[PDB]
Amino acid sequence: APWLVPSQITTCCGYNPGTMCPSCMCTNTC
Ligand SMILES: *[C@H]1O[C@H](CO[C@H]2O[C@H](CO)[C@@H](O[C@@H]3O[C@@H](CO)[C@@H](O)[C@@H](O)[C@@H]3O)[C@H](O)[C@H]2NC(C)=O)[C@H](O)[C@H](O[C@@H]2O[C@H](CO)[C@H](O)[C@H](O)[C@H]2O[C@@H]2O[C@@H](CO)[C@@H](O)[C@@H](O)[C@@H]2O)[C@H]1NC(C)=O
Repeated sequence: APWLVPSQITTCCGYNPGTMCPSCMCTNTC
């Protein structure tokens, strides 16, 4: 089943593609 993946968008730390999060909130690296 073909999934429509997002574009060059970031996920919120690996969550849904509609949610975005910076690295500082994901791996605390900032
Ligand atoms: C963005 O791209 C998503 C899939 O992208 C992958 O493939 C493309 C090209 O094959 C890669 O590069 C993308 O395209 C190039 C040139 O066209 C550049 O613009 C890059 O910046 C761009 O990222 C891309 O990197 C690949 N991704 C990965 C992870 O490898 C989708 O096609 C996305 O489309 C949206 O998807 C969501 C759910 O995933 C919904 O289905 C949206 O409805 C859908 O787009 C909607 O329609 C669009 C055109 O009709 C547009 O109006 C959009 O705003 C709507 O939300 C796609 N999104 C956009 C904005 O292009």
